[PDB]
Amino acid sequence: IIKTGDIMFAVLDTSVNSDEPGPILATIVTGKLKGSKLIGSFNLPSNADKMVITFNTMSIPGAEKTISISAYAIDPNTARTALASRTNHHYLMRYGSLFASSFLQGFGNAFQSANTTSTLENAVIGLATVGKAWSQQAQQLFNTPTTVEVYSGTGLGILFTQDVT
Amino acid sequence: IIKTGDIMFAVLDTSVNSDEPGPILATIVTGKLKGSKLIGSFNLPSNADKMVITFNTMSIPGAEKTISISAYAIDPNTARTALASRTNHHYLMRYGSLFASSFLQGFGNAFQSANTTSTLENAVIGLATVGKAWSQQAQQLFNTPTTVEVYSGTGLGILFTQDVT
Amino acid sequence: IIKTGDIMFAVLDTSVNSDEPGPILATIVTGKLKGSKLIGSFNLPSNADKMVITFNTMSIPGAEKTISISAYAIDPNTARTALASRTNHHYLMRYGSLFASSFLQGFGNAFQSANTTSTLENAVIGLATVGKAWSQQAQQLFNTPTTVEVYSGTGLGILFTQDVT
Amino acid sequence: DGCCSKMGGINYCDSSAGRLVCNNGFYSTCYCTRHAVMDLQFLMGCCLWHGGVYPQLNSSGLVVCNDGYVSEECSLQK
Amino acid sequence: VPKLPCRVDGACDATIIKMMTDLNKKGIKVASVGQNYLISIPASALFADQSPRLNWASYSLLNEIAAFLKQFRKIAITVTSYSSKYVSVKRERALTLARSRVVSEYLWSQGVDSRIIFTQGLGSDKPITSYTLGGDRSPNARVEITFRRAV
Amino acid sequence: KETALSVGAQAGLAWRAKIIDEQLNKQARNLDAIYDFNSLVLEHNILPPVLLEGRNTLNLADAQSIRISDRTYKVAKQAHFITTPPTWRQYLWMDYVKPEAPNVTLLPKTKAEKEIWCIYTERGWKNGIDQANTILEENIARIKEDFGGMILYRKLLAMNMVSPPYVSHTDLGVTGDGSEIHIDDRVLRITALPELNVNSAEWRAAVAK
Amino acid sequence: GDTGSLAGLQAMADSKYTRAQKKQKMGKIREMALKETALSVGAQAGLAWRAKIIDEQLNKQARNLDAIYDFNSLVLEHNILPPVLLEGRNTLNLADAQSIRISDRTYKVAKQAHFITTPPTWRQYLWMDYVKPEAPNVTLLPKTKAEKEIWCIYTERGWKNGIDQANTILEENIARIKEDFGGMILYRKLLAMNMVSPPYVSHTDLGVTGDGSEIHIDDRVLRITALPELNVNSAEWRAAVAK
Repeated sequence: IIKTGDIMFAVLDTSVNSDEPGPILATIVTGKLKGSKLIGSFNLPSNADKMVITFNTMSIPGAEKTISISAYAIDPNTARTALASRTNHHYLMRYGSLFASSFLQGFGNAFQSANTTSTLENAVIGLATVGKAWSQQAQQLFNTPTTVEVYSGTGLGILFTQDVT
Repeated sequence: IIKTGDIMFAVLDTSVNSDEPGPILATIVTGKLKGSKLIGSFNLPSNADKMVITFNTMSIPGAEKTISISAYAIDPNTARTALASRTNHHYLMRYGSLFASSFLQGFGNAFQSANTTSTLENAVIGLATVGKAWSQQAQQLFNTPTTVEVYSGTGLGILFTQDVT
Repeated sequence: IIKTGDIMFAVLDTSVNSDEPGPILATIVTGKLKGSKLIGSFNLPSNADKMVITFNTMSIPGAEKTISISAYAIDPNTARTALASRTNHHYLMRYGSLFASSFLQGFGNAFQSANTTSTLENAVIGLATVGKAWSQQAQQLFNTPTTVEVYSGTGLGILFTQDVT
Repeated sequence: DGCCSKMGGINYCDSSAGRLVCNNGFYSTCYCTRHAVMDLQFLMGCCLWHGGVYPQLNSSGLVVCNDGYVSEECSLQK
Repeated sequence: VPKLPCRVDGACDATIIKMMTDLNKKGIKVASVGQNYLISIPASALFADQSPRLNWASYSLLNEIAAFLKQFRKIAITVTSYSSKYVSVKRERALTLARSRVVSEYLWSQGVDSRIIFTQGLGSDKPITSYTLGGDRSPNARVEITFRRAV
Repeated sequence: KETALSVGAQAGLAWRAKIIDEQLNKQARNLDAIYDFNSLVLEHNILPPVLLEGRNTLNLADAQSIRISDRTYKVAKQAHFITTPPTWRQYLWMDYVKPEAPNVTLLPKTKAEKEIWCIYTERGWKNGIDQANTILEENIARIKEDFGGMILYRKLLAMNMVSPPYVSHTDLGVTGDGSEIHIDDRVLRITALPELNVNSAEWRAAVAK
Repeated sequence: GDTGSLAGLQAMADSKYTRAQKKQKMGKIREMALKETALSVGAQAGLAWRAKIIDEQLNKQARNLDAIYDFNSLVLEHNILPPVLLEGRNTLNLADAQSIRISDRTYKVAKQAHFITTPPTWRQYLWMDYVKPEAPNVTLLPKTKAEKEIWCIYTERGWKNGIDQANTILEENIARIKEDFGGMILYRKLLAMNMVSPPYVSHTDLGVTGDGSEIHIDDRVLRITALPELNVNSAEWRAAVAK
């Protein structure tokens, strides 16, 4: 008998990126339920100031029974919803590509405009012509979000949702 | 018999940022019911001047019963419905990004405009053309709200709402 | 037996900001009924030159009976409907932010205009471009109203509505 | 705090009398087990010399002794 | 642990040994063999010349007796009075009995932590010194207090 | 306000009860000296019963109806078996627990509230002292009534007003089956409870010198 | 406080004590879990360590245990465990009012005698069980010095509690084997007193048994026919004497 919304802990042994889910499993390490596993997947927040894991399918050994207690997750001994992973993955790369494209386009057009008052011309030519296509392609590819990549050796804490038998 | 609207204490032991609600818990410490435990979630306020916890599912231990007393919370010895949290999370990062983008654009256009009356030209070039893309993308990223985070070592006080047996 | 619309008193012991209505408790301190505990909420006006508290669910102690006499409120010894609180919470912050943004934008463009008749040019740059985005976002954030916050040591007078027993 | 001060010190705690033994062969003035002859003549609590405390959750402020009595001292007045 | 006492009240071993040293250097005999304790006091500091009356300054010595008897936990105390043969067997026996009676009564008036006090005196029936030259100055005439320490 | 009154009543009751218990146990010897139940225990290990007496009784029912009597007697508590003689403690020991929980709902802020708080708490202290004193004298009255009933029964049996209690004893030798035995079995049942007699001619008087 | 309650109440009339208690109020709602964990781990460690110590102490004195608990002196002649008896002196029972019942002595059979293959030992009566836990699980941890200090002293309290738990278990086992051996020697003395019937056996013997395929050359079948019990006719009894 488990009361409605109590404290448990588990240790997970596999890692993943936060883009495409799968039936990922953890090992329940404490409580009366021993040797048990717990499957589910992850969910993507829009902002990366938190991250939680949805594990629902609770497999208990001994006899072929399967409770499906689903709950949410905390940082172990921090009790915070952030994940220990990276968030600055893809800001600066797309930033630099777009800004280099813009600098190219501006270089060619401005040093063409400042002509009246060979190599400099062709510099103007290359900059004014490859800034444009790289600018539109960079604003095309600028939209890929920041993902996180979880740890295979950082556990989680489980605060329950319902009562079970 | 519990009268409609009395004052009770609870302990908040696990914390969370205000982005994804979940089955967060308190452990009621006083009153007629002993050892009771109460789950619920949290609500997102419009402005950052107060923040409350909405706790709904109340389990009395010993007997496998679950009363449904649900209410709001106050901070004990405060008579304040605000949460102990911070408000300067998401101002200055987006502020500085957008202001630097604008300043870039202004540098390029005005320092080109003052040309009639190489390195300064390229300064015009770079800041002019990377101002606009960072300006529109900063207006894109500008709307992340001010989240609040509850504390894992700050308790809470509950005034009752209904009648339970 | 309480007559249709008479005068009683209640002592308010818990305080709350007037943005998120919810349960708030009072203890009836005079009249025929002793030990009565009465909960309700508040209502937010568009302009804050008056404010009232609505309390509806009454608990009579001793027995588990629940009359639900709902009545309205005055500030005692004043006979005034204005709330005992402040109303100048968020005028000056939005005022200063908007006026600073507009003055910035005008600074840069007007001293750009006065060029015919590099430090002052870079001043023109920074003012002329960080004024504008801050101006539109300040008009965006200018929509926040000023609300009130009740007191946990200011009593109230309750003038009744209907008959109860 | 030395129960065998001004002698050699503690030797061992005998449990048959619940007392320490000093390093000279004298019984110490302290105790070590709860099965010793204390002369306790003061107590706490209510419903004493009666059925004791009823573990029921009283809605009222009174307390019922389990032989059928009530302690108005331990109960709350009005 | 604050609900239960940690020591028997009014007892410190440091106080016990220092007051035992004080009484031994006073000259009255203190002895402890096994779990029993007995003390011997000469009559010259307590009575007059074969007379059952108490000098005034002896009350301090009996206060020391009381302070040492506060220390232990006791049940049964016994006093005994011995003297020297003076005129009559009846007279010596009665004088010893009277001295035992009066010191027992003052001890009982003081805070003795016992249940039973016994008093008796035997005159000069069991001398412990063949040197019988002195009378009341002799160490033969004395009083003994004996008891067993109770757990 | 009323909170100050309540905590004044609590503090006064607790402090006066603790003082009363210390004063009570300070002289515990004479209590047992005066309340020797074991002197009054009957020889078959029986608590004697309790009697009550009434002198110069009037009763008004209504008009045309008066009923009076010189004296009357009542059996209060029927005598029964005991295992131990009782003591004064279960009749007399004041219960006590120190409340270490003054909750902070109202907080003293200004001098006028502090002063009215102090005087109201002082009034509650006086009320608690009165409560403790009244409860103590209540228990005193109860144990006085019980002892008076016992000694009244003793006097009345001395004066031939009640029959003595009567018992029956039977004995069996070795009993039980071949599995388990007891070597002897003495069984005593009280057959005749004491009661008053109504044939008043069989009475006897008393005199002094 | 409420001890010198006038002075304490006039002290709490000042609001400095209230705001002083406010800062410790949030601490006072938290540390109960730390106290519970400290008590639990102290109980665990103390019970395990004391059990190991007392097992070493028990096995150190192994020879005298066998010296005192010689079952083989009390093993009956057909390799029979003796039965167990209990006695009672001065039986007093109050059933209710108007009813008493007393006895001088009484006797009760506890366990009926039966066969054995081996005499017992003291080990299954006395061996404390020991297993070292090498994984002290910790959920919550102290953060400041005060929490660390109260954590230490509460773990000391739990350590003492585990010591007491182990000692109580040991003395209960001692009392159990004391009961068993007392009942056995009580049966021996009553049988020498002629208070109980001795057990009576019957043995039948058959020769070569089995078919023409599988056989055993002899057969002894032994059945305990008459169980021991006491004698209720008391005239067949005998007393004792000394010099």
